[PDB]
Amino acid sequence: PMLTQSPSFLSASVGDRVTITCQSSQSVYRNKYLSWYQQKPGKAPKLLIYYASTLASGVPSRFSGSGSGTEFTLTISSLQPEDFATYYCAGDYSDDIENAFGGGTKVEIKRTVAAPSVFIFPPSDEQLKSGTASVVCLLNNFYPREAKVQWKVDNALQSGNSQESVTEQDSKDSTYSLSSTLTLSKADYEKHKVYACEVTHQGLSSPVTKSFNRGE
Amino acid sequence: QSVKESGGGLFQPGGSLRLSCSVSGFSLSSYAISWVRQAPGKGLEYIGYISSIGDPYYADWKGRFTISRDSSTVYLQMTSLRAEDTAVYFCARSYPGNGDLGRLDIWGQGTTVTVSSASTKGPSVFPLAPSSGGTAALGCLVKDYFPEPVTVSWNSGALTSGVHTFPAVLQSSGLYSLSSVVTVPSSSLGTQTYICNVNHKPSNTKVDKKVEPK
Amino acid sequence: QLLFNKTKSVEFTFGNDTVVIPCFVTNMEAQNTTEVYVKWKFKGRDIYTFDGALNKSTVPTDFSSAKIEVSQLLKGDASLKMDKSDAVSHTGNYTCEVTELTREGETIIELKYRV
Ligand SMILES: *[C@@H]1O[C@H](CO)[C@@H](O)[C@H](O)[C@H]1NC(C)=O
Ligand SMILES: *[C@@H]1O[C@H](CO)[C@@H](O)[C@H](O)[C@H]1NC(C)=O
Ligand SMILES: [Ca+2]
Repeated sequence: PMLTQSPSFLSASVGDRVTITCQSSQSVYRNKYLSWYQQKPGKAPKLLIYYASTLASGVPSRFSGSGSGTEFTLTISSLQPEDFATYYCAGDYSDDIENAFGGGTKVEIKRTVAAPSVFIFPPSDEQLKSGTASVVCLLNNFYPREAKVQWKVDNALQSGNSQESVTEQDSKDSTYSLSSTLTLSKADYEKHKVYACEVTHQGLSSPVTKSFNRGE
Repeated sequence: QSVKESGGGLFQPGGSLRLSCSVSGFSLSSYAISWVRQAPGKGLEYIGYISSIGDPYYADWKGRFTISRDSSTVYLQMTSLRAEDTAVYFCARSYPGNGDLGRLDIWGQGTTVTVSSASTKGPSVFPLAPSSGGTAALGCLVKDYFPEPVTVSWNSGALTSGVHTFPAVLQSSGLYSLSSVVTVPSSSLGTQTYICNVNHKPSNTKVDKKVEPK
Repeated sequence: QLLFNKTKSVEFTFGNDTVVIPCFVTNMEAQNTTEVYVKWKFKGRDIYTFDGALNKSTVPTDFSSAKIEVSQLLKGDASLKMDKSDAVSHTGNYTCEVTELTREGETIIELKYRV
């Protein structure tokens, strides 16, 4: 009864259609006891569809569950950014010790390319007082997720010095944000002057750079 | 009709996990309660349930669970904890009172349990100040806390548009740190106050940090 | 929305060769048997099922003698009959789930042995 869903890479444009299959090694109870759930990041799961094809109260009719026995499928028609989520199927079986979810299939809305707005933040005097200095480079509302951040200290490329973090696809407009954190010791931070992060990305013709001189 | 789960947090390997799911607007005599978890970055994992006549039943695995209930709440108890117990735990209402996986329809918000021998540590909160179009970013660096989670609000919640709170990253130091940014018109620095409302409930830490432009 | 003539529990002893666990839905509305589904649940397990569409009965090998009089279904009788060996081995709480089209219901009976 292990459930296998479509491997998590299902994509479509606003208005396009996505398809997500859920396979069961054992056939589910009455051939139709299979539910569909939608989980956006950080939220609780929401029920969409149950008994394979019945829709939960208030779920738009563009979510369509079909199949029987061991094979089910969730068709999301008229896709929109509000549908960036991961989707799970859940099966029931004649002994409840086997009830389980699938592994999840994330859906990703394609939109038109959007270059990031970059901002670079110097450390706070609060934190310098502690001996460490964080430099933060923020890449705002870009698409698609592949972006590249190059840290430079007095025109000197950095390495192994940086940690990143990327939001999930924005539900209102299908973009991403990214944050880079340069960690230096207070000593190292105050032996230099020009701190910059170079952002290269598909929506920028030339790599954008954003800097600050220590002490503006 | 709604369910609410108790606080989770940090749990030592010698400790025992006890989670309560308080339902309201419906009776446990008429519905099953299901417990689901999710490892960070991973998929929903069905734990088990307790039927509407009060009997619990459990899926095929690793863990030592015991689901119980009283008149109005349902308790998940775990023993012999492991690093792989670190998950967000969900309770949900299940329709066939007999406990069949027909539909999970009323879910809880969920709580994070961290199984680790590490000590909790409250965050330090630093302003991210704009320096220099006409739009300015600003934010709050939330450094060196343990375990997850941290919550960040802006101006006590009255500011949500354009907010981006990043997923925590784990540092070599073994401590989490995140950023939470917001973008506003550059003209509003000087007439509008921006304050980040950081919470870290494991460490009993509330920080309100006026992010001001230098 | 199915309702039932509930019995809290039924008793039986070593004298019982057979065991009846009653199930009586009162507001049945089907006129042919192929729309009705019956399932008996014990310790998370479907120990008896009757899929009316297919006229098929199914039991695990450890409830081999469990049955239902299909001739009484439309009249609302879904009661389960077992031999004494399958009952005395599986005392406890049973659930009777009957499905007629989309309409569904459940009722609970404890099988108790008196010694
Ligand atoms: C059987 O179910 C009833 C409620 O449906 C419960 O009160 C009773 O104690 C149960 N009996 C056993 C043996 O679990
Ligand atoms: C057990 O047998 C007695 C008669 O000896 C009968 O009245 C009773 O209904 C039987 N119980 C069940 C559960 O069939
Ligand atoms: Ca089942």
